[PDB]
Amino acid sequence: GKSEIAHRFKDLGEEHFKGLVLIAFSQYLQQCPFDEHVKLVNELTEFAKTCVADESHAGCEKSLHTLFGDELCKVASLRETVGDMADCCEKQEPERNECFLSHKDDSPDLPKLKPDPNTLCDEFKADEKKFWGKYLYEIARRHPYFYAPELLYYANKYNGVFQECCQAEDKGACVLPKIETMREKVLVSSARQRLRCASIQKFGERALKAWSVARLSQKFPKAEFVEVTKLVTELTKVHKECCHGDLLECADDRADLAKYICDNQDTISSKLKECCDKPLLEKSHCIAEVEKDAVPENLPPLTADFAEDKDVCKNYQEAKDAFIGSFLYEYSRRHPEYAVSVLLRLAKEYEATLEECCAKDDPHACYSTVFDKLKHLVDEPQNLVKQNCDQFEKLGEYGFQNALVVRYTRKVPQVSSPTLVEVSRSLGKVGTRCCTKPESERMPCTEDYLSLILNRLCVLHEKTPVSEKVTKCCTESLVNRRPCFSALTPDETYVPKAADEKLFTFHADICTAADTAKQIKKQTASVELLKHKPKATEEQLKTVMENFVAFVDKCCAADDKEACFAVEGPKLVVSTQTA
Repeated sequence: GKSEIAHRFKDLGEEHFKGLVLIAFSQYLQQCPFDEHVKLVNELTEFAKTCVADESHAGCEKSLHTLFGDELCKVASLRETVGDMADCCEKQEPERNECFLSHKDDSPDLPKLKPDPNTLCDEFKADEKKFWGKYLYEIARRHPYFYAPELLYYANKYNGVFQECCQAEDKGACVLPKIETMREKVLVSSARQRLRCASIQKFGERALKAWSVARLSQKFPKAEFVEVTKLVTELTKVHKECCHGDLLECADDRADLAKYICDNQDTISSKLKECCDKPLLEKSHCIAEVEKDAVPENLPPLTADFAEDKDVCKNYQEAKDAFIGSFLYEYSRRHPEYAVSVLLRLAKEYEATLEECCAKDDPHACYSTVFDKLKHLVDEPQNLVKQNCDQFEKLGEYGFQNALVVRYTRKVPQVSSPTLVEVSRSLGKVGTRCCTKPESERMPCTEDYLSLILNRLCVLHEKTPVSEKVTKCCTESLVNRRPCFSALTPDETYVPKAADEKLFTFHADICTAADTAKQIKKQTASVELLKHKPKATEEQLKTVMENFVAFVDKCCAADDKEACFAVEGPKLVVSTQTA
């Protein structure tokens, strides 16, 4: 309408508006205290209500970015506190939002929130709205690129948990297992949305548009290309809006897309009956995780249109992106077992083949073989998953994680020891997730989770570029990232770190930590060992690692740090003896 704040408030409703505004403020101004934020959401919400009352209340006409910008800037200590974002207050309307958005911290040094069952449950009975707000503020401040509409679903789910478990005598019993499941789901959606955001910022809307085509074409295999093009344009709008920090418009357009899908359900998928009889936020979430419908029976062979047809060249030249769009759609619909990443890589490779062949004379010769050429791209991933998965069966999660740490520290030896231990740990957890699965679904889960883990590596490394090899793999292409990292060979030009007792000296306290924490400490030492000696043999690293479990077991077993000092040093002295 005339006033966008009015339009958005009538469409979203006070409750969702207030939450979405808090999620926005919390995501941009990530360090400020919760109560300061609530004071601001309140004022903007009052302004919103004032607009819907009279659509001329001096200022109602401004853009949503002028309004949010203005309020954000009036936060004194934007310079003191969150810091150089205060520089950005100076600028005018387009530049203002862009600089603020650039000042999003993906690894904010904010506390890890330990849940306290009873305290939390009392905080709920006090005021439920505040409790819902604190959940939002907390997850948004720690994951600055979260899908605003989904954070709202997750918060409704958190309120539901406390509804059930607070009335229960044993609070932690109920709360702790349920909250931990939800935290895992929340962390995966953050990573997934950070991948969509990184795709739009670095690789273009073409890349988000093409991942959408694949995702949507796999899941909705009956949809004709017309409808998938419709959905992809509307879904890409939503992702582009959430990634740019236009959270109010993200939610309105996501809601509108779900209304659409549910209304046009006969054409889109037979599995959407259950999802579309639910309430607003749960409908949109249920639609995103829906069962891939059945591949329509008697679909042509893919060779027909994209290889054997004689006029392939004409068609591609006529309308490049529609043709390469149709390849992704037709291929993704026929192969629901491939991962989206592999499908996108197969389409990139078809684009390449077509360019080469389409310039050269006798293009039909060139292009008929395109499918045999593309078999390679499907096979390499399948061989990786078999090989790695075989290794996880032999070693267990911690054994697998440890051997992953040795592989990737040999490869990209310059990445911070804390980030090497985080990616290695997350990659070994892809053994638990993905390697006990039906063969059909193994490739989707592995390649999809690997992409999220590798995008985290890439995001964390962009902050402090240290390894040239990582920068090359993360900047080249989004789809070719996992293939690029698996192709990286042990670096024969890394000048070792240096013998340093400080990193390898294990003090007691290991014998008392949380087990997850004990694992990380011990894995952190593996990375430092590999950096002092890049040129070790596995046989030697076996000798060293068996000896270290001796020191931890022997020491912890016994009576003190005393031993954890007398004998540490000897192990250092034996490790050094060889490795």
